[PDB]
Amino acid sequence: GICKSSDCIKSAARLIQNMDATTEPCTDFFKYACGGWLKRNVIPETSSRYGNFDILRDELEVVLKDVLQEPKTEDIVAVQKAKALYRSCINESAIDSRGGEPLLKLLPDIYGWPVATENWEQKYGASWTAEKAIAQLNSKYGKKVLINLFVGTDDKNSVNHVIHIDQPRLGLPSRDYYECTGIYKEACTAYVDFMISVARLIRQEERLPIDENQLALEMNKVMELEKEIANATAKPEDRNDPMLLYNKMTLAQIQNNFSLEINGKPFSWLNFTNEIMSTVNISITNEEDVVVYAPEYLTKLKPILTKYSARDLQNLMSWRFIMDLVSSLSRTYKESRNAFRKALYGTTSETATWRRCANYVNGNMENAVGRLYVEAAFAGESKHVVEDLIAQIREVFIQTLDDLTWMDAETKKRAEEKALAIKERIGYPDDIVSNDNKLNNEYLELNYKEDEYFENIIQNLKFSQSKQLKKLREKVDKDEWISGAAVVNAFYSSGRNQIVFPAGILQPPFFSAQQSNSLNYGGIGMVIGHEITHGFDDNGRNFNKDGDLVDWWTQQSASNFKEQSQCMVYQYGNFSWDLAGGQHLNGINTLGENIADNGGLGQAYRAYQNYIKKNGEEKLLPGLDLNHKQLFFLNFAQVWCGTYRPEYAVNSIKTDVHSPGNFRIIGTLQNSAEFSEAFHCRKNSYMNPEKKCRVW
Ligand SMILES: O=C(O)CCC(=O)N[C@@H](CC(=O)O)Cc1ccc(-c2cccc(Cl)c2)cc1
Ligand SMILES: *[C@@H]1O[C@H](CO)[C@@H](O)[C@H](O)[C@H]1NC(C)=O
Ligand SMILES: *[C@@H]1O[C@H](CO)[C@@H](O)[C@H](O)[C@H]1NC(C)=O
Ligand SMILES: *[C@@H]1O[C@H](CO)[C@@H](O)[C@H](O)[C@H]1NC(C)=O
Ligand SMILES: *[C@@H]1O[C@H](CO)[C@@H](O)[C@H](O)[C@H]1NC(C)=O
Ligand SMILES: [Zn+2]
Repeated sequence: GICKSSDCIKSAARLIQNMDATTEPCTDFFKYACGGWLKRNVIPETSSRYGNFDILRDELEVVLKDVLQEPKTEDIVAVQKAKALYRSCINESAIDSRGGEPLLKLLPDIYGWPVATENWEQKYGASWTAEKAIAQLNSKYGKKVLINLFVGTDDKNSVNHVIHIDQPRLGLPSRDYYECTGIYKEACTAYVDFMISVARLIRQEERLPIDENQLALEMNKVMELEKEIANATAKPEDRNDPMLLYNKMTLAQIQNNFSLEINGKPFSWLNFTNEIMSTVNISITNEEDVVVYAPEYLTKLKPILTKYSARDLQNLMSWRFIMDLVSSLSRTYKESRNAFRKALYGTTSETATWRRCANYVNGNMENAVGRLYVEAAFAGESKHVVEDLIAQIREVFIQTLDDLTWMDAETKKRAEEKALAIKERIGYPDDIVSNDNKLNNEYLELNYKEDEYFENIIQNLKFSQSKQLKKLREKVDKDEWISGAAVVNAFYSSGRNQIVFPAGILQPPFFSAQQSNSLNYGGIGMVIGHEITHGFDDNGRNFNKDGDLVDWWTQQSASNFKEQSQCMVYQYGNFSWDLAGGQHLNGINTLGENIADNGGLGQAYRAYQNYIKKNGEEKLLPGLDLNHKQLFFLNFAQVWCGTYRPEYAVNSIKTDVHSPGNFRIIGTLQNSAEFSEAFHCRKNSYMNPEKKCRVW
């Protein structure tokens, strides 16, 4: 009664090798599931995090290398363009021989970098306004500094786009880093040294004098400016109510309630919008509707932006771009980032060039590279099997609603509408395989020179930003996939109410028509549940079946929802993480993900119970004295075998909306009565707390 296929053997070995059978399952299921893997693996010098999930991403990269590095007769123009981009990217001896010159040529188009220009005021002062400086970085290069302006889907009207105004991102990973004490100190030091070093390299190249004390003073000014911007931005916890974030206005209204004075100007929102929007032949009047995500921030900016000169601001604005571009230049410029990378990620070296190149071209040519990938790696048959899993799990979710005693009947019915309404996307869009010419047309405006990597990425910057801006007066495309196919991940989009499962994720350990179904439900099954559940988390529940941000909850049901979910805030907020210096997770920032992990697990396990009930028990696995209910949980846990560099734990605990893997595994299993039964856990054993959190 034992499976002895080749596939069963591979499943078995992997499970056996990862686990540590000498830990007790009810003490620490993560150790039990992953202890073997932990004992045996070291984090590569180039990874900030390592583990089964990252290995999957590393192996996907290998496939990409194989499909990009070799020209073939039969290659369509779209594919040709992608391989050309790749070749430009991996030719380091061409890149190296150009030193910093490509960047130098670019510098005047952004109003220079004051610290590395002499007589900056003389050269740029008369013609410099915030409106145009900021606009330039935004419209031409996709770089958002100080004020973030973008075109995106209207939250309250999902068939349309609108302009958005939000707070910008920071050079360091989060606002927390800007306190610059304790765990953040080295990052602040590296950050300022990084600026110093780049300005010193550019000064050496242009043949200009170098006063070291001037560099220190000017760059620390940059940090002091960015420290004040960091302080002005809203915490992620004060941004997670999508209802309270959305503030539709007019540029008219915005000029009153949110005035600024920069270099004693003062600022013109209307000038600013047309500077950006003119980049694609669309002009704007005070009529225009504008969604404002950071009203408090704009207010907090007024007293700050009056204190700094054009030279002070341009120093930061430029640095924030330059920062991004430095790895794209010569070896000399590449080194300047070393300490900065180490302080944020813990990595002592950059990842292989071919790897960064594969990721770069994937990210800029997702349909072309997705096509190459799926032809090389993805079954295609898998698609129907996964389709049926989604139906089973969509089903379960709907049924679970009727056992929700805390939700009223009208809210129950409206939840069911959205569930039936969820659109799924599996593997890849067929277009990319079956319609060569359409794929060719997508990349029509792109022309890459093979020995001009930098010009290539600059061209890529403009093309992306142009595509995005030109959408303002356009209706949201329905058939558009929110991810390329060569991705090891999955997605839910509230704005389309759709779930996405790329080819990249439809492989072991998540999925294989050739692995036990206990593994399949435990893996991709859980992920399906996780993504359906996103439709209904602290964020998704605010969005209806059509992706529009409308309240469809009765006071009571919503209010009860918040009670149930308060449990998980406290559960996860009380996990504390050794790797991150004993800091505790943010139970609010990670709430949505934690809700989705917990929901997903229940649905996937109930679907597997349904499957056993409809089909009977599956053949056992050789070497493993576990039944299939236990195997479901094992595989489920081993998705997250892995570990973090302390540097990157410090980072991710402030920036990741997911809890760290160990804690996702602990948190979900602790809340699962079903887990403790499968594993026969003593009450109040660590894996089996008395209080259990439940929402879906
Ligand atoms: O790699 C990263 O940094 C994040 C990966 C990441 O979570 N992606 C998700 C994208 C998202 O959030 O919908 C898709 C996803 C992947 C794995 C799991 C899973 C599997 C087994 C057990 C548990 Cl407790 C969770 C749940 C969701
Ligand atoms: C890299 O650099 C230059 C491009 O002009 C040239 O000498 C050489 O052919 C290139 N090498 C490769 C492998 O592309
Ligand atoms: C940060 O912002 C708050 C509110 O505007 C204020 O109490 C304080 O002045 C700011 N702190 C620093 C160090 O700039
Ligand atoms: C914005 O203002 C400047 C002067 O401050 C002016 O020269 C320019 O025409 C305006 N830009 C746009 C895009 O209307
Ligand atoms: C930890 O749990 C307690 C009791 O549930 C709760 O009152 C407290 O706020 C939690 N702490 C965090 C940081 O979430
Ligand atoms: Zn998620």
